Amino acid sequence: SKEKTSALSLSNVAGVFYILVGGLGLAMLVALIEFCYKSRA
Amino acid sequence: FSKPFMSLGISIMIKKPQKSKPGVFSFLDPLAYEIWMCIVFAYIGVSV
Repeated sequence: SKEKTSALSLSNVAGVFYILVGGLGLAMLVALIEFCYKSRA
Repeated sequence: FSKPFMSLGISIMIKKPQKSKPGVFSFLDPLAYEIWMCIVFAYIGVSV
């Protein structure tokens, strides 16, 4: 019967920030390799 | 004993349920304050 009013901690949505930054560096990877190919062609 | 001059009974006393004080920052409650910062620092990060 003793249930609590608990806010979400950062651990609950923790991986969403991880796949945010992983999605950021992937776009950093693509923004490099799209300018390099047009500079070759 | 004499005649009953006052009628009474055993009842219950708890502390009164207090005034519902939300605070001036009650809408930020279901998410912890760490997450609201970690949104904003990541909000600037994605826009950068």
